[PDB]
Amino acid sequence: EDWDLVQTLGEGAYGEVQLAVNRVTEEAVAVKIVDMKRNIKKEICINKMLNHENVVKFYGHRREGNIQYLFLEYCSGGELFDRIEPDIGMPEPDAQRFFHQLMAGVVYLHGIGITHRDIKPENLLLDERDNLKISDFGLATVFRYNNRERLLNKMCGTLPYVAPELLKRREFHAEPVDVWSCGIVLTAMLAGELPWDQPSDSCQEYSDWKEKKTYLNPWKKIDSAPLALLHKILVENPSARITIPDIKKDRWYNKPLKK
Ligand SMILES: Nc1ncnc2n[nH]cc12
Repeated sequence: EDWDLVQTLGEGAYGEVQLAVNRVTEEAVAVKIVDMKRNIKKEICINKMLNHENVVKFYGHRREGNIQYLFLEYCSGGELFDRIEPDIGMPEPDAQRFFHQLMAGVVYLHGIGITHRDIKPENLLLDERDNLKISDFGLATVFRYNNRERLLNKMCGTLPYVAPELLKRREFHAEPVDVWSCGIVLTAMLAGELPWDQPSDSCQEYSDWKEKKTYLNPWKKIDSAPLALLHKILVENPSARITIPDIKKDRWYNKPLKK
């Protein structure tokens, strides 16, 4: 019934997220704190559509004044971001497990017609068993409803992760952006650096990639199998881009790596 607020979790633009601990049951939860006067509805009513074990569980919302209280899953292992050591990344079996559950979640969401629009290691939280959870549907929206897709036109996300067509086109399909950002997480995961600042013609590193100069700083660190899969994801024409069911068929993905 009453929730002690133990320590901060992430001081976001919205306000802050805090660890919260139940005085009787000792169960720990996280309370994102939206002071509307210093959008938050859609994020709430999206949260009521969600129920999966690779997505932050949503509990309820105390409506005190304008200080909206978002009662969400505690992820005690924090951010996939803090398990990528710079310029090296992590062990290739650890990458695969995390990319498996990224795919479990994106499939699950895409299944119900919602797109996250901001997949990046900062938005993948890990529980006590390092089990990955997709977090913060603040920029997430409906793109399929009554089994009719709606095209996106609003630009958003985080540049280095964002898909090329979110910058050259006026309308674009929600799922291939999501296919593109998860591959930038694959690449972070395996190299420990991001390939380019933004997927642009004006950007040297993305020009190289499209020219297939794969003897250059992040790709050289990536094994031929996962790099074969990244050549399929980070395709510039989102119509030829590998779709999630094809990702599920790929050689690397189905390779036995971890006990
Ligand atoms: N930043 C955060 N740290 C831990 N658990 C969380 N859940 N939702 C956001 C979180």
